[PDB]
Amino acid sequence: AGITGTWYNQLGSTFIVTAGADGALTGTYESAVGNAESRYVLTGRYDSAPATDGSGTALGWTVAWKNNYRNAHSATTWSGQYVGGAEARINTQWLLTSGTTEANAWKSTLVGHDTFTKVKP
Amino acid sequence: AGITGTWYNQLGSTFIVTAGADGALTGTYESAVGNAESRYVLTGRYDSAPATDGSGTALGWTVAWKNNYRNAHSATTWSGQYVGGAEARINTQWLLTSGTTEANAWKSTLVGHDTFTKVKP
Repeated sequence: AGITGTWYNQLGSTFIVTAGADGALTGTYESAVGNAESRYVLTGRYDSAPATDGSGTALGWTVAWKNNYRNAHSATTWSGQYVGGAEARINTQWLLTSGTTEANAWKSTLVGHDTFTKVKP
Repeated sequence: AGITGTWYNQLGSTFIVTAGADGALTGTYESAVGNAESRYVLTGRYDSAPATDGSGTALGWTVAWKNNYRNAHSATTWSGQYVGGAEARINTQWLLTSGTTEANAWKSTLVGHDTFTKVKP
């Protein structure tokens, strides 16, 4: 039990993460949607000493959508919390910002929400 | 890439970041006064091969609000783009998620926007 492991979101993406003792998140992300192919590097942070009152564990991570196969000139950040239990879950909201000209910057950012489970839905 | 260095927002915060050749963002996020109790690890990713058509450079990073002195049980992710030139800027939107119980999860996430400059206010 814990954050370290392989997770899947509701759209079939694969989030392979390690939670280090120092609060570091590392691993790879593979998206089933969008301008993306194969695995991408992710890095992020999580609360390594969460509250003991029943609250979830806050965390966030970033993927820049460049790898050896494609470059979408964009990056997604997921912000959320880990919730333990017999059906562990990470609930997130995300922002996907593209590199744009100034005239197009107003429409540079998509917003959404992803839920991750260790059992693929 | 023009990203490595010290950046300042509109509300008295500062971060020092190194943009690695591979796409890594690493550094420290802190307050204007710069005391140790206000400093936190920052980690993220950026597009290390941006477009050459005048578009910005997509990037994102996370700070979990725990250091050796305090812990807010929360984390912010900034998603945005770097725009170069004599008045360089990092223009972001952010999500700040707190660890909560399930009953309070509906109100776990704040949203906002931050612009960063290289010039100390």
